[PDB]
Amino acid sequence: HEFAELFYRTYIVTPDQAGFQLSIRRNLVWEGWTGEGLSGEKQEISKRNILQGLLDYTTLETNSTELIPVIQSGENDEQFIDPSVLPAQTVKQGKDTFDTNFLKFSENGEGFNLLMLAQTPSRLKKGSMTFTDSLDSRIALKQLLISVTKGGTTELFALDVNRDQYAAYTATREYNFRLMQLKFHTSLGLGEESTTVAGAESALLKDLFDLGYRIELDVKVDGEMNVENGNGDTSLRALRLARVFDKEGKEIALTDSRVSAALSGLTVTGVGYSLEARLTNINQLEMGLLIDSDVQKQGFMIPTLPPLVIVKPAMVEDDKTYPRLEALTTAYRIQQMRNNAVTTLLNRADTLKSYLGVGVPHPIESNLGLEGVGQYYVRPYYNEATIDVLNDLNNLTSAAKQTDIQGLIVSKINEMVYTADQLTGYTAALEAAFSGRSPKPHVAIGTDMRLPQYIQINGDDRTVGIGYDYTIARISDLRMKDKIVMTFILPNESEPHPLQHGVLGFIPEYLVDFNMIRNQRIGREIRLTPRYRYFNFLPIMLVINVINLEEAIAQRTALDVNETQVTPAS
Amino acid sequence: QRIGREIRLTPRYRYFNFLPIMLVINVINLEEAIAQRTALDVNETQVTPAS
Repeated sequence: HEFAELFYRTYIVTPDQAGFQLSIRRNLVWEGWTGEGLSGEKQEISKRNILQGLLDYTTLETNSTELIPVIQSGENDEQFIDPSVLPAQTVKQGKDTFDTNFLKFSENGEGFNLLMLAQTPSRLKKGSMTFTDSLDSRIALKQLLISVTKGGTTELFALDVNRDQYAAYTATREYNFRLMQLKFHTSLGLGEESTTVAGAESALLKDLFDLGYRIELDVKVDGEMNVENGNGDTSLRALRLARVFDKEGKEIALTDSRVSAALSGLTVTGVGYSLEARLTNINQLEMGLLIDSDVQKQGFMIPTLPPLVIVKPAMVEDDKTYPRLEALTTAYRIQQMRNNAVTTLLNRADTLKSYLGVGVPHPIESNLGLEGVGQYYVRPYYNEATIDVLNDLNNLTSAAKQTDIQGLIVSKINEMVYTADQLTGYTAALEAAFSGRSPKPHVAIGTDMRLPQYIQINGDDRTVGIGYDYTIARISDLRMKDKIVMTFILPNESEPHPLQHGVLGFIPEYLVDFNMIRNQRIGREIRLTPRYRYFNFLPIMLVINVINLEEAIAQRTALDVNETQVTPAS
Repeated sequence: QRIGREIRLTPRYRYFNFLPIMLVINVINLEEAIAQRTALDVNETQVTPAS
């Protein structure tokens, strides 16, 4: 009847083909391939799906030619800061791994070449620079490192000075065709809650911070940069304690007792800085993100099932020992359309329990021990929960107990459907799969024949949620006692999709009628050989277990009181 | 030494910010509340000798 129809769409197949094969397309984004082949290279390790990028936040971001200083120990050390002040931290750029800490201030000696400092080992094998690098339209400080010292201990904090008022290299139109310089001098603050580098809070400013005060620093840094060679320099010029304010934004002089006591023995000294410079390649050399596609072919075969067989002694006719054909058709109808479908549904439930674990989704294109091409479009997701009606019920009058119960159950169903749609990304995958309509996901409700009397009411306008089309399916088998199975389905379209929950393999069969004499006995016989199988595709399912309803409706219970102890025990 | 056609997109875009006021509110532990009972955290008004 209706129940198996709702979950497994019927696909009529002519008897010539014993099965159907399905091919699916997919778009892939991936970094470079190992080594080199002389046609490019196809189908290498570490592929990713693009639609997974709609949910994830860094799978499509790339920086390829950022002019980042690269360390070559023993050749460019004199241009970097000392390694005993800030240890080198490992960074990743493209397919290349290297180390960078900070660039050292230049006062009176030679200026630094930003360009030569950015010779990654990737750029060597592609060839050394002759005209390759041209500095971009912007040069800007990324982060600025200061050092506060009190006694022997010193703690370093880098100021994220990028995207401020006055941290951008503005052009000064003199002495060269293309010359850029820096005019950075303003009052950058140190908040009363701000942390330090490598986590944790400072151990030199707690005395002032607990008083709710925060410090002002006067910084004077100037420099120049050439966008044709990489010639440049930058010098620190001033760094000192300037102003101290209260927690309310009014100035307190530096000579006050508390302020002087807190700031006694404190000095501020600059260490280094980093340049955010991108590389303009008008004659470009990059790999970007390569975009190629694949297909997977998966085959489904339709078996045969044990025959349903009749025999009767036939020299005369009988009608009440064996009635007309209706008996065989009834047996076929029941055996196929109900029991096996329910068995497959429960098996799918247990298998999902096994291969996902409760509440933890998996990325697109994960696992291959699951049936269906559904995993190629939507992130697999399983979740189960139980509801304790006795311990989760609100009541003030007995005349409304049923309303409160249905409210609890409908709220739980709403929440589960909402969070499943949120985590699976079923909706976004839905408009991605089919363009030309923008429908809303459909919710399938399957349960035993006792719950629908507590699910259907009119006190709540919402039953599975706003804009969600839903059908409640009743079933009379014993296996469905106190359980509701939730799954998204396609309500209208018939041919299989990875979004379809399941498709009913179907092959029409006719009966066979003739006399057969085995061991010398004569009697006509009737044959029926079922041809079908249930295939299931969509890897999403939500299941809720409802228990303890009867005593909850039987007994008055549970007004929630929390005597919040203005009685001295907490 | 392999010939193929290539197409590139080189974007030029940034987001600047002007108004220095932002308000952030965070909602946490919603599912337990929607699934669990909650009501009436009353305070006993100290009529039994303790004060």
